[PDB]
Amino acid sequence: YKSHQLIKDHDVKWVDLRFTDTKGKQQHVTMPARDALDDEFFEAGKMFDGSSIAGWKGIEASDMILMPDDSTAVLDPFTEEPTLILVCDIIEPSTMQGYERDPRNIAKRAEEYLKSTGIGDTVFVGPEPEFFIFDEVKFKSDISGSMFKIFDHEIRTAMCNALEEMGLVVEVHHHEVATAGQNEIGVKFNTLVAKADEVQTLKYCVHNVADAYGKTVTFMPKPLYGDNGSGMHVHMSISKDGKNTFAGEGYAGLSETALYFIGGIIKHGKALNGFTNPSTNSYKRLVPGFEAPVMLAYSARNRSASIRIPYVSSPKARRIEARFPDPAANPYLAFAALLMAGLDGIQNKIHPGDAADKGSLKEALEELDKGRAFLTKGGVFTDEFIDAYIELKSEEEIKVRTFVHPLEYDLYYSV
Amino acid sequence: YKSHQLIKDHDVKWVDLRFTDTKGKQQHVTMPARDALDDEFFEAGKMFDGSSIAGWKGIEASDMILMPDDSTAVLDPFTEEPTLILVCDIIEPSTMQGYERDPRNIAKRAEEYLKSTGIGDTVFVGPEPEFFIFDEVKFKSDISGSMFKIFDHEIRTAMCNALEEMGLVVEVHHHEVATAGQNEIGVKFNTLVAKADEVQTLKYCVHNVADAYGKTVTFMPKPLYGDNGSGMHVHMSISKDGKNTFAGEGYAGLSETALYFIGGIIKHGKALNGFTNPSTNSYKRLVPGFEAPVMLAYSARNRSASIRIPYVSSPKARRIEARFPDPAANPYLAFAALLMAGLDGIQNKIHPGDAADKGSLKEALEELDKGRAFLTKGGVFTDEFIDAYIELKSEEEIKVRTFVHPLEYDLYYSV
Amino acid sequence: SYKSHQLIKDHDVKWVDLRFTDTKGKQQHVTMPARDALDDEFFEAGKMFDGSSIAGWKGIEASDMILMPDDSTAVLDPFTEEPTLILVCDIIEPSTMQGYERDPRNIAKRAEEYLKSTGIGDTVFVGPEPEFFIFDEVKFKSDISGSMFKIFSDHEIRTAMCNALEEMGLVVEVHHHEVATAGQNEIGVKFNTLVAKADEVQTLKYCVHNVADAYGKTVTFMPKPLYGDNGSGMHVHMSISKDGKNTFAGEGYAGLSETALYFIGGIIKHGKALNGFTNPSTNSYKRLVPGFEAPVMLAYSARNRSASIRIPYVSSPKARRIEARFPDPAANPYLAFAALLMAGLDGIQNKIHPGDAAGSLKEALEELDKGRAFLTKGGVFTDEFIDAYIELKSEEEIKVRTFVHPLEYDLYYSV
Amino acid sequence: YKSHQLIKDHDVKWVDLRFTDTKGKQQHVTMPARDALDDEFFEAGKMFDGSSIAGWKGIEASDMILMPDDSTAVLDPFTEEPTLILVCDIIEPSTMQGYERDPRNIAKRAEEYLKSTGIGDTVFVGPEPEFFIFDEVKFKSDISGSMFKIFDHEIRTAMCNALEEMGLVVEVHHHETAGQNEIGVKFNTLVAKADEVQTLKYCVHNVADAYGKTVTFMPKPLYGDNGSGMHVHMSISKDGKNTFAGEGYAGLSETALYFIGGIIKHGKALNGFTNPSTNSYKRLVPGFEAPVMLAYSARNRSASIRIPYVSSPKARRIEARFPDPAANPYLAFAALLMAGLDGIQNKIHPGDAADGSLKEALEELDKGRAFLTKGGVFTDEFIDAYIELKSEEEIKVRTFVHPLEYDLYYSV
Repeated sequence: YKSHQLIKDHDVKWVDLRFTDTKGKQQHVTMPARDALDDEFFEAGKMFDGSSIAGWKGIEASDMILMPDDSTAVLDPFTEEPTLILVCDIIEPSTMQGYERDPRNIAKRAEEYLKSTGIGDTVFVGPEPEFFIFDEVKFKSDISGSMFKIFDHEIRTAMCNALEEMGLVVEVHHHEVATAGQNEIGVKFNTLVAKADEVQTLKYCVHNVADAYGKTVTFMPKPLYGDNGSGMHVHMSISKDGKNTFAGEGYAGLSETALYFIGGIIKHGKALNGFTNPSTNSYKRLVPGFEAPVMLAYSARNRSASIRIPYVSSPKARRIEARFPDPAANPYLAFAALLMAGLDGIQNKIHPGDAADKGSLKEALEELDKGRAFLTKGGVFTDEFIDAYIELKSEEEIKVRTFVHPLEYDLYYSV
Repeated sequence: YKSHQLIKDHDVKWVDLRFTDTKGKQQHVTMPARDALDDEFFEAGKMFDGSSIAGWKGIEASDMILMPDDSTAVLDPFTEEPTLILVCDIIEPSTMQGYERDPRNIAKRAEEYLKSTGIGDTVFVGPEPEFFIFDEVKFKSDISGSMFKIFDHEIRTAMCNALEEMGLVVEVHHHEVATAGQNEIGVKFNTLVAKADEVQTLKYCVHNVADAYGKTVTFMPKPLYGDNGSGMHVHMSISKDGKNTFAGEGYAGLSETALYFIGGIIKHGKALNGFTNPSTNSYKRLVPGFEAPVMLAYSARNRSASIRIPYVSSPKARRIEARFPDPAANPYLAFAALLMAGLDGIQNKIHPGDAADKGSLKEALEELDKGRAFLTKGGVFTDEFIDAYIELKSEEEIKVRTFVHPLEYDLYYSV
Repeated sequence: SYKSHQLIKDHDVKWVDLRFTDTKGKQQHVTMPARDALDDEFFEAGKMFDGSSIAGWKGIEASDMILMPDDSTAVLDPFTEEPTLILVCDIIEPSTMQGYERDPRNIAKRAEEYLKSTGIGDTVFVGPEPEFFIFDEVKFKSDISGSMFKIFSDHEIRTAMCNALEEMGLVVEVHHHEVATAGQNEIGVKFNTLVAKADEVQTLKYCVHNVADAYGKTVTFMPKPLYGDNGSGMHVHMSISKDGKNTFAGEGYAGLSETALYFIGGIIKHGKALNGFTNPSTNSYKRLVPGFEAPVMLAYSARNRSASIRIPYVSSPKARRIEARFPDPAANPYLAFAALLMAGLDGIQNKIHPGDAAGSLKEALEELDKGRAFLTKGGVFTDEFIDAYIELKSEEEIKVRTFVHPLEYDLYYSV
Repeated sequence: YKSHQLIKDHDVKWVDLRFTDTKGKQQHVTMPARDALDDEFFEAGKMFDGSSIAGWKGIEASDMILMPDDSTAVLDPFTEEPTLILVCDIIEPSTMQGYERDPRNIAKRAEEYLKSTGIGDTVFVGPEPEFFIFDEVKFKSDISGSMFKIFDHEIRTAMCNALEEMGLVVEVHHHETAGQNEIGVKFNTLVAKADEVQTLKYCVHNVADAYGKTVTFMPKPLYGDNGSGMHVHMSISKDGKNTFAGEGYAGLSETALYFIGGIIKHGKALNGFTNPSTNSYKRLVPGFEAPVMLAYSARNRSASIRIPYVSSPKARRIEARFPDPAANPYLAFAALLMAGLDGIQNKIHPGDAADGSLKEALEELDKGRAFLTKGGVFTDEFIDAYIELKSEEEIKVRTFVHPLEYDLYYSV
């Protein structure tokens, strides 16, 4: 176990276990390093009580065990004392299986289902998140009124260095390509679960580094009204014994398997928004007059299409690019939903039609409720989890819809 | 490759790839030094998306590749960490040729056309840009009103030192020769593309040094109403197997080839203003009662002519000096347009006439739209690029023409 | 998923060092630059190697062999000036990608696999106790003119040795000092499995030699360096475990089970042949003489000191084991342990009853030659290797037997 | 140019031009850095007089120009002051052509001839030269008598570090018997590999001298121990395809078989260039690793040509065992390549896989010079000069009086 060598080498004091909740926040706990020296630590885990977390309120969450994943052990750069960072999963003590409401468990089950189906062996995915940097931000809401107000190589190199030390392979750093204050950091693709963990670590590192310089950084889909929005493209492909199953001959060198994948994604697009755009702010984006994709179609050149086929000289690098997702989406759930939607299309050989050439959160939730059929396919998802998620998001939707806004005062106060 | 040697020597951390857009501004991206070691970098390039840039709104622009030019690799003096600067071109991955709307590609095509025509083997060009230095400057525009307001060996030595480290060859450094706050720095002439790149680097270095010393510097053609303007004289000549093809006998020892060159430039002068004077501010300079030229004529003594023949010790150094251009002009496009006009003059053997002895942006664009014929010879320019440029420059003219001005309030508010 | 990757990354190791043991029992080593080890294919393909010059491997095969590193053994060298990574290696025939016919480590691994297949048990636990001598200086010489050997004869050095072993990664338990005679020493180390313990013995020898040389003294492991003093030995404690249960533990003489009794009976029956592997030196039989601590009679006892097999008293059944007394440090660890294990397994399988509780190298080799039957059983040993080994030892046997010794000058010079 | 950049960065003071003579020793000349900055330097070279060198004793050698090769510029680690090192070719002022007696020119012409022939596109060569390390050595010879007498990780790491600073890609360091060492270096093309061999020898000598020991590459320094050879792995590539790879004995193609057959047929003559020393024939005797039989096999040790096992078809190569470290690298590699090409062109069948003296070698080379002059890379003038040069050493060794004869015949 890599943790033993790391601890022995760098006399670590504290161990930081981390796990993501339903909403997509990394909860963490800390322990002294003494316990980790026992293999029984990795064979049994540690008692935990997650009943207080938003998505897990219930009888089951009152008793759970955390199982560390030694594959992810690293050292923390920021702490003033040697600290060992680990990711963990949640296991039910009664049955020793992964908890039903764990996004990481859901993603692993999705990978297992893909492996069992025999369509392919592995899946490679690369996201392209994006964020904004500001000097200061203020906001407030109260019965009496509301406010929100907003107010180079140094920090860019600092972020790149921090990511490198944390163990990610940077590739490019786009700066203010579209509008002021917008940045993007590319990272090499990887497998599903590993890539999700990498996204979590990237967000954490960016937040800390930006804070250290007195700035602020945000991943909101659209923080400014009359400016460009922030998206997260997703490049994806499937591999079978070293063969790019998507690579082939046809439109843009795609195979019928890839075409069926696209057709399935197109068919289930409406349901996917419940996971790839789980925010009211998200739908401020996806509006005509900006870079956002407005038309649900696939094309190789048209910019308005929601699915694109980037040019790759080598057939080994054929991939599908989905444009609609947003940073607010939970990585595990979004990737699993996309994979399931594609596999559904493949299983029925749904022809996607001609390549294109020349909404709201409430509606998305309603669509998902009816379209839940394919997600439960193979037992990866469960209706219990789906219902809990739907209720959890509906609460926020209602909260937003029932409030009053200063624009209303401007428009109607005098009348 | 020189880049490999430099990286190995100085353990460079970051690579800065730079290019220019249609407006003449330098955009750049950064990468970790790792990926540049393998020759595959120089054999394939890196993916890029230029759709956001002003003049590259075409759909095909969504997926461009950047091809570095190893001949220009240098080390950055300013950056704290070792950084390797390179210039790049834009290639279309579908075809594997330079993108149509790339000014550097246009300049290279112009050089190739000259070589193929065989009138000469190479062309040497030297520009003479000026600039102004101020302590502070403020400006603002809004529906409620508009505003603009203005407010030594050390800095000159610093600028010269920075240029030398960056790799240029300074020759002379003037200082307040005609008006307060004006300066110019001579630099050794060179070939077309190399000289354009040198001009870009010169602008960058001057800006950085002036900022570092707490001043401000501007290349605006005429920032002050009552004072002189900033011109950019251009000296040029053509060489064929070591022979100064312009060197000859007759008026000022000039050959008939050079005389036809002058005649062609005179004939197409009105069209060239669309490139040599691409800003409305440019035509504030071109007015009587000042250093600026007035008449479209050539003379070795008359300082009011727009073309001149400097005295030279030997025929080897015979060259033609054009006065009307301004610093705002894009180097690549201006040089290419001048070269093509001269070549057309030579081809048609247009007699320039007698040596002289004793407008507006809208008009220039209109004239260019009809005079486009010669620019398209040999496929150096394309009508789509010309039309896009014309529209892009026309938008600014419309914006400036429609807006109100404080002088109007001064003149007419009481009437 | 490799210790070596992390070690190299975290300690900027410059050099890698591959080690392997030959037939005689001496560790050969070869060095590499570190950069090559970072590729995963390194552990998949090994490195080409030519061992045809080694003593026991003289043959046609030995010209094309690959060293296959074992990542489990990676460590850092304490003694070297520059950071160096030590690895152990197996030998593979490129023809079949299988273990080499004559590799002691391969033989040991095959013996473990055969035990596992037999179904008698699951793992073997082995603990050796090699003694050794420390001296101030030693000289020796032999030539046609005569022969000579001469011997010239503390917390600090013992502490240094223990520290070095701890750094190299062993688990020390006790340090006996001059219990029986002046100059003799012993370091106890925790038991382990067969192959790992065999590797640990080699590391112990290396560390002891290096520390003794560093402090300016000399050290030896030979069975009997002095005529009047005691010899040195390797008591071997052995046990077999199945599903976490000590199979030897039971009700019987000294709390032994029928399995243990059959094991002992087999060892008793085959003891004559085992001497070929456990006592491979002529000097070994100088130790095995009456009147000292060495065993004489081939029997098993719980109290008698003359028996060659003992049943030490232990606190719990978990620790029940068998102690064999005759082996000596000159033996090759892999071959010795494998031979003992196979003899015991033959005893168990044939249900040989040991009875009731209480030579020369030439004869031992003859006995092994005629009794090889029980070693080839299961394919762990092969007649080709056995013949090669016998031929290798017979040369030394003859060379010692046919020489002229100084004592003969005392006895017969004047006769 | 690489040299301009290097000088500008490291404010170099001195340039050092190096070349090799017929016997293989490397001559050098120093120069102030001022003149290297001019571009006319690399276009005109420097005037030189080589008439005093062993193999070039002719009227022609009065006026020669050294043409530096920019591709080889490096920095010296051993010098106190920053020094640049460049390799040079020799050009006749009369015709601006390479000098006939320049081994580097011969090697380059051999490469060009291969390219013209159309059989392939490039050659890959890897040598494996061994050497010996000793503590002290003495030797003397005069009318009154003759005599000679002979008397770790740190040093090996030092040599590897020095080679890395030079820019060689080290791969492995074999150690042992009783003082024998080998350092593996990644293969390369012909001329570059020859230059790398020269630099390896130079660095090893300097590093050993620094620690105070001594190092020798002579093929057999001791009577009772092993010798030192230079196994040579060779391959030919065409359009990125290993032409040797194919179906057949040990996975060899007909081209490889013809190559082997040609080498076998012309092996007797090759000894002139591959073993150009009397001492080198003390090694070629039965009872040691040295091969005696002139045949090819994949298993037998005594065969002179071997087909090593390899993982992929790309790495298929031919190994020649007989060559010797005393050989001049350029001449040796060129001779091997020409023998192989003659074999391929004439389609000589090697046969079936198995399962002298310098005087004789020189006579055989003189007799069979034909295959070397084909294509015009070697010239009868150079071959005659080389034979003439080696015959003096042969005679001088043959006609001397040796101490062993005193033991055998003094009392007879």
